[PDB]
Amino acid sequence: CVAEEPIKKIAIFGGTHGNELTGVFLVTHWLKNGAEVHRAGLEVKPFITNPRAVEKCTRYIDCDLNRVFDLENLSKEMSEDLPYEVRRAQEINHLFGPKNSDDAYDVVFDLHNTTSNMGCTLILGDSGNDFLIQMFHYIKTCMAPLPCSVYLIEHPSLKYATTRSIAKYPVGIEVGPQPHGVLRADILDQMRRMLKHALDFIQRFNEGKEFPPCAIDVYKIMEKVDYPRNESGDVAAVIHPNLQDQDWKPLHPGDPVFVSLDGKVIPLGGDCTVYPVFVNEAAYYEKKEAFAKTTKLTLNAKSIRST
Amino acid sequence: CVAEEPIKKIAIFGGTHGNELTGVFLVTHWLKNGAEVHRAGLEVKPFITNPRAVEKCTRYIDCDLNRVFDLENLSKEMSEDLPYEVRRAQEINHLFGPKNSDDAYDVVFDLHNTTSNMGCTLILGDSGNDFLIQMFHYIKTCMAPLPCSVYLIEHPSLKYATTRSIAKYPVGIEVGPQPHGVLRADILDQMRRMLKHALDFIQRFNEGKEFPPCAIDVYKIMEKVDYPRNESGDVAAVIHPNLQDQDWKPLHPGDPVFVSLDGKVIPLGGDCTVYPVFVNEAAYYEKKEAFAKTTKLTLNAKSIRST
Ligand SMILES: [Zn+2]
Ligand SMILES: [Zn+2]
Repeated sequence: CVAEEPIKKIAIFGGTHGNELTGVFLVTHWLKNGAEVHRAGLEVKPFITNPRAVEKCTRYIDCDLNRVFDLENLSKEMSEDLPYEVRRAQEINHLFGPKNSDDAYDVVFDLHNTTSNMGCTLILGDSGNDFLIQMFHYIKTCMAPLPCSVYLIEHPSLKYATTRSIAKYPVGIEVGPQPHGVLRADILDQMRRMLKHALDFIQRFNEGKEFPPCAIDVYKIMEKVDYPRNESGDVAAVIHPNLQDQDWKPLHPGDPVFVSLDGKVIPLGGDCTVYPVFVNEAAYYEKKEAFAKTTKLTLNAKSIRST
Repeated sequence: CVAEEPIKKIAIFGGTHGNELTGVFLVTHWLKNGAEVHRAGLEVKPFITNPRAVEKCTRYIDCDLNRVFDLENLSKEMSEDLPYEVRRAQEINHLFGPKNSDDAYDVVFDLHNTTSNMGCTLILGDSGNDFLIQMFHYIKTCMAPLPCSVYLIEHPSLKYATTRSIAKYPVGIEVGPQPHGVLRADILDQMRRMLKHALDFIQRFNEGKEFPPCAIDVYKIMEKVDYPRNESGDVAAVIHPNLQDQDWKPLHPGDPVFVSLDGKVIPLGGDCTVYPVFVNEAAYYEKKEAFAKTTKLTLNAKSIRST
């Protein structure tokens, strides 16, 4: 049985990538009128993390703002050649951190959007975080039967740099599919419902509605699969129709994954059935990720309550 | 019967806006693999219009390339603060026109994607052009039962400064819905089919194939409808879920148009029926067009044959 102190400070970040509109829209709204994210006891703080990128409806200025929160860049000396995102990340790590410190904000919900058919999705940066497993189980249960998938991205060899990683309790709230630079009312309503059930969880966990022991089904990142590309640099094939929009559904070695304009079909291969996520995401053409391979498993969580 | 000169010089323009991926890809494939678009007798030339914007996977560097082909811009002298696209437009013309001259390319197709869900769309610039009306009827027949609607432009403004306006016969090919910065396999297959048939029509037409009179449905643009925008110029409401993804689907004076985050409704009302196009396009919020209203009508073409 775990026992944690009451959560006090909550920051909801929108606009880390200025062209993923949903997060922008809500933070704009809430800042204006904060009744929707008001909860007694909490100091839920909505905040925009890239006005410049949002103001021009673009993803980033110099570099991805979600890749520079590694202490390495946070403790970098200030200059003029300094990337904008860095000049902004250092300010963020100062206002809502410092990263890994008793002063660090308690919870940061960083809102994102994807062009892939992923549906309601939650991101966990630690399979050993019982508080977050309980929050996620609570969200899935409350939103049922509307799915709210959990993407587990943990292995410390690739988990250590994000805007929300300064949070004593970080949470990624992905929401797609949605073309970047577009606002779909349906996606806005879903992102809001996810946040509605999460912020409620925090006030309840406080009120003493101690939670029973339980686990959740999650998708654990295995590895990213790039696009086969010509000796040149540009891709030489396109996501197979049968795979298109099929995030989360098991893939088998012989199932078609890519197809060239000539019509050749490239199957999955390998010897194991995997689950595809972030299939055909626009922002990832440059990161070299046609989709990410993950493994499906269970994560138990000890019963929890507030001190 | 309407006589006609045997079409010869045809161009295929992909990449006017740098992030509309289908064209960027098909024209790149057709420049090396030309057979698909090869029609014995034609000099069919595929061409990438904005390579610098394509290299950055961005709509445009300085200003919209598809809006600077008006006479003033084509003969404009260069100046330090003049948008790059104006200079690129003179080059495109120096190679495929001169616009408005006997030396103008005969048929130039300009490929475009839309984040809107309007299916296959052919853009017609001359409501009295029997040659194009015939080509469009031919394509529609070859694509049936897939929908293939026609967007007709009457106002000179929104058509005389277009990239396709340099040729003798301009043709706009539009395929959605597809988030920019993404390549879907089904969309690639679609646009390429509409084209295969557009080229077959041209070769046959030249080979003397006499085409009898015909008629097609068309949707003529009436006026743009911008998103409601609070004083500060920000978006006050978004496309209603009942209007979202429902392009070409006739609206009525009651069907809700926008929806704010507080749940407000702003139906069309007005004074008649309309056919909402470019409902929630990504490269339009700037233009202040949440969607554009059109009127429905049929165009009849007389019989035609090459001379
Ligand atoms: Zn993102
Ligand atoms: Zn366009």
